[PDB]
Amino acid sequence: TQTLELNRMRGMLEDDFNRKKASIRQAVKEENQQLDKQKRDLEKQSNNEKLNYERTEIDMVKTRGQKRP
Amino acid sequence: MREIVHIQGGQCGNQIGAKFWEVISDEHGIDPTGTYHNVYYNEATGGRYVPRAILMDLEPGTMDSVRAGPFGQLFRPDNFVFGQTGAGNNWAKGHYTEGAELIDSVLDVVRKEAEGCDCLQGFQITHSLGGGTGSGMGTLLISKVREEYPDRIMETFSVVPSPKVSDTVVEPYNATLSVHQLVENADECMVIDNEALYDICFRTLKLTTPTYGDLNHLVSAAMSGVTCCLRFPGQLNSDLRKLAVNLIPFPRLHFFMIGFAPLTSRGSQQYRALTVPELTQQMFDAKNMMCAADPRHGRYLTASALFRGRMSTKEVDEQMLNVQNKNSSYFVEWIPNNIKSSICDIPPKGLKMAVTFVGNSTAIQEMFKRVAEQFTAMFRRKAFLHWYTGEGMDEMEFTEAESNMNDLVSEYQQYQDATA
Ligand SMILES: Nc1nc2c(ncn2[C@@H]2O[C@H](COP(=O)(O)OP(=O)(O)O)[C@@H](O)[C@H]2O)c(=O)[nH]1
Repeated sequence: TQTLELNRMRGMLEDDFNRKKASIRQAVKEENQQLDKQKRDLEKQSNNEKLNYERTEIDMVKTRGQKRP
Repeated sequence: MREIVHIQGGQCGNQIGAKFWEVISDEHGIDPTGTYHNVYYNEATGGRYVPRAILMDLEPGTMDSVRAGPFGQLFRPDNFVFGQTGAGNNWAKGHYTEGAELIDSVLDVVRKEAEGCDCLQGFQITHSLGGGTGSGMGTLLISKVREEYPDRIMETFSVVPSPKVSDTVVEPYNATLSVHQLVENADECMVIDNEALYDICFRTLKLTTPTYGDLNHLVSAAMSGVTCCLRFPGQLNSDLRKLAVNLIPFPRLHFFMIGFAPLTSRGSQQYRALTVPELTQQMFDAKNMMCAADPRHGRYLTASALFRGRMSTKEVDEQMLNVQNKNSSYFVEWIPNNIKSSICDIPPKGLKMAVTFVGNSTAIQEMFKRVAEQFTAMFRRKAFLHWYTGEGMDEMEFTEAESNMNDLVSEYQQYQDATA
C-alpha cells in the first residue's frame, strides 16, 4: 500500500509537470501569434501612407497648367 | 565644427556662389534676412546668421548683381573686397599688376575669417578659368592660402570652357595658365563645364528656355549634396577628407567629375519609382554627369557616392557591388573595390532619396587634351601675346604650362594602360 501511495505521487507530479510545460509552450505560441500582428499591421499602415503621399505628390505635380500673361 | 571658408572669385564664380548660398538657405530654412525659419554660417549678435563667405572681383558691377536676387541680403559688407577696372578677360591683369594689388586685402580678410575660427577643416572655391578675374585672382589666392595653410585641403569647382559653347576666343590661354598652377596648391579640382549642363538640361528635363539660372541651380545642388553627409547625421558618415582619401591615390591624379540624381519633368515623373536600383541605373550614365568627357571612353580609377534620405544599407551596397561587377570593363583592375558609398539620413527639401556622385576617372584627360589642342593653334602663331608680355609675363610660362598639361594627360593615359 505504501509503494502504491508513492507511485501515485510520482504519477500525479509528472502528469502535472508535463501539462504545465505544454501550457508554457502554448503561451509562447500565442505570444508569437500576437507578435505577428505587429508586422501584419505596420506594413499595411506604411503601404496606405505611401499610397496617400505619392498620390498627393502626383496631384501637386500635375497641377501645373499654363500662365498666359 | 569643421568649419569651412567660402571664397568666390570672378563673375561666374560669384553668380554660382550666390545661387549656392540661397540653396543652402533653402536647406536650413533661413529666410533672406538671416533668421531661422555653424559649419557654413557665423552667428551675428541678435541671432542673425551671416554666411562665412568672401567675394571678390575687379568690376564693382557684379556687386550690384549679388544684391539683386533674393538671399543676397545675407552676405556681410565687411568681406566685399572689390576693384575698379575689371580684369577684362585677360589673365595678366588679375595676376601681376591689378590682382596683386588686391590679394593683400583679400588675404587679410581671409586671415580675419580663419584665425577667429578654431575648427577649420577645408576650403572651397568657385571661379571660372578663362575670365581674368576669377582665374587669375583666384589662383593667386589659392597659392597664398595654400602656402600659408598647408595641411587643410582645397576645393576649386573650376567651370572649364568647352569649345562647342563659344563665349570668347581667348579662353585657352587663361585656361592653361590657371591649370598649370592648380595642380600643385589645390588637392581637389572638381571640374564643370557649360556644355554638359546645356546637354543635360536640354535632353534630360525637357526645359524649354534654359538660362544660366538653372545651370547654377544644378551646380549648387551638387555642391550642397557633396558635403550634406557632414552637416547632418547618417548611418555611415563621411566628410571632405573621407572623400579626399578614397578618391586620389597620387599627388597629381586629383581631377574629378560630378553628378546628381534624380531629375525628371512634369510630363515624365509619373512613370519612375524611387529606389537605389533606379538611382544607380541613372547616376552612372553619361548624360547624367557634368563634364564633357564621355566616361565610357575610359575607366574609373575611383568613385564615391553620397546618398541622402533613408534606405537599407544592404540595397545600396549590393547595388554598388553589382554595378562594379557588371561594368568591369569600364573600371580599372589594379585597385580592388574602387567604389565607395556614404549613407546620410537627411534627404533634400521635397524628396525622399537623392544621390551626389563624385568620380576620379581616366576619361577627363580627353577634356584637357582638347583645350591644350587649341593652345597649339593659338601659340605657334603667338597671337594675342602682347596683352600678356606687357605685365612681366614671359614665354617660359606658356611652354612649361603646355608641358605640364601633356604630362598630366600622359599620366591619365598610362593609368588607363596600367593594369595588373
Ligand atoms: N553655368 C554658368 N556659367 C557662367 C555663369 N556666369 C558666367 N559663366 C561663364 O563664365 C565665363 C566668363 O567668366 P567671367 O567671370 O565673366 O570673367 P572674369 O570676371 O574676368 O573672371 C564665361 O564663359 C561665362 O559663360 C553662370 O552663372 N552659370
